[PDB]
Amino acid sequence: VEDKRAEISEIEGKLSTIQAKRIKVEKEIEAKSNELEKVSKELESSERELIAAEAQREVRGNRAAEELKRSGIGGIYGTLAELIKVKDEAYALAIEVALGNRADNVVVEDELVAEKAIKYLKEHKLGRLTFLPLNKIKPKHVDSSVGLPAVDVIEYDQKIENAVKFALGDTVIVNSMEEARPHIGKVRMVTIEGELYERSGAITGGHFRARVDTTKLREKVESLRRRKEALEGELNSLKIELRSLENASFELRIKLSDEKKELELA
Amino acid sequence: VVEDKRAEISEIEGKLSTIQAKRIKVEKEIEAKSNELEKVSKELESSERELIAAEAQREVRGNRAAEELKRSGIGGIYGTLAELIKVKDEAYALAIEVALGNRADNVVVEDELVAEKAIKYLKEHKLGRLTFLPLNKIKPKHVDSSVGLPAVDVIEYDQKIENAVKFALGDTVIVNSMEEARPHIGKVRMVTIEGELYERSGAITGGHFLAVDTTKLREKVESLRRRKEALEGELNSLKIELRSLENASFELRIKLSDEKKELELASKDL
Repeated sequence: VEDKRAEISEIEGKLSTIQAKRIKVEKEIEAKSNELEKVSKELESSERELIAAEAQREVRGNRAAEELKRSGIGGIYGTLAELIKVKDEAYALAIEVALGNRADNVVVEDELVAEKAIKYLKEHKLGRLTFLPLNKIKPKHVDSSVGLPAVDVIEYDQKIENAVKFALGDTVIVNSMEEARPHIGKVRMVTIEGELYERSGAITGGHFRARVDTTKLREKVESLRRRKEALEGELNSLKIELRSLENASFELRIKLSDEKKELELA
Repeated sequence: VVEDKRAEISEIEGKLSTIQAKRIKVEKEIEAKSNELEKVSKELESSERELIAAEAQREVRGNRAAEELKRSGIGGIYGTLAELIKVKDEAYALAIEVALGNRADNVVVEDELVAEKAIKYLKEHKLGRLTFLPLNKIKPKHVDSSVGLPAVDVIEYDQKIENAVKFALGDTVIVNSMEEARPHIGKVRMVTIEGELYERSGAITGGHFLAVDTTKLREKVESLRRRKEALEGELNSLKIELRSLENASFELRIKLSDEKKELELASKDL
């Protein structure tokens, strides 16, 4: 008996350490699983954005030129969306409208440059795409002075002159639809809020949701996926060791009782 | 007596076995939920990522903004050209598809008044940008020289919107191959059956080559998002029971130890 005491002392001392090593874990677990919920939440968030902006560059044919600049041809200067820079903040929207689908056309030197640019497309299943042969592009010029010409508020290389005078040549920038009425139908004009009134009577309008900008997201998405995968791994091995502790505790607990009875006997 | 407490011990151990039996059942059942849940999660993501891309390509083209314009109540909207135009003879469609492109996502309306009320609605809800065709002010296009097969000859459409249709392909002619339009490149709007386009502005466009599955796809996702709730919920409830049973067996094991002890006090005595 006087020796049976130093037997139950160690045991409990070990079970105490267990309940100790247990809490020490639940803290981590509670901390990990928590930080994960946050990272996964910001992951699905930026996960959407990536797929979105990318899904667009397909329909818009943007990812096509990116993978088209990976080939050798003399004559290719890329799309207008890249070769034109608007001034400061003000007309961004306006000019984006005056171009819209035209800001995806790829400029080339001669018709032969385009004919072979297409082959790369049909020989790789990439999709349709528009090209502008500098030696054939018929530029457009402004006659009547109504609003500040959309061409006078941009900065483009002087070699791709005709290509821009074609996409924005007869395009003007006006303030409100009221300043346009006097000429709607005569001159091609777009308002600052995005309201294009084509000389053909066609009207374009609407406000989207705009929030390289893509490459950055890929970097951020990869980062999160890494953080995620790591956490899941850790957070999982802990939940394992946790039970490892719990099973031992249940097992340790049974042993103590089987002895507590023994002492009573003695 | 000693045999009385002994026959009472077997009564508990008999139950303890049952708990451990059902516990096994739970374990198995739970393992079956995880595997399936893990499978649903897969299809969900694999299929949900498509909506993020589909619903994104509906904004680019404007297909979404259009549909939203149907549940507006702004009488005057008639729809998309692509919806109002159809090709009578097949294998001649690829040409027209190319002859349209962006122009195909155009919405036909009565007048510029519907145009405004449509644009204002689009802005008020940031649905997107869209180009309208006011049949009231649209200016049709024609073809003087017959250097090929007119685009309008292989098309069917309600004579009531003839203007908008002649607006997109009014000056467009369908030819056979590249070397068939050369004599008139940048002179007339060419569109080879192969799938090419030679605008009068010298601009050349060509390449490779329904958006109606987004509705059926949004459903399949709404389904998986609903099926995951089921599986994910059923698991936490079963896992909860599994824990309850484990608490029970424990409760018995200590009791069984005490029962075991009394017989050793009844075996050392008797």
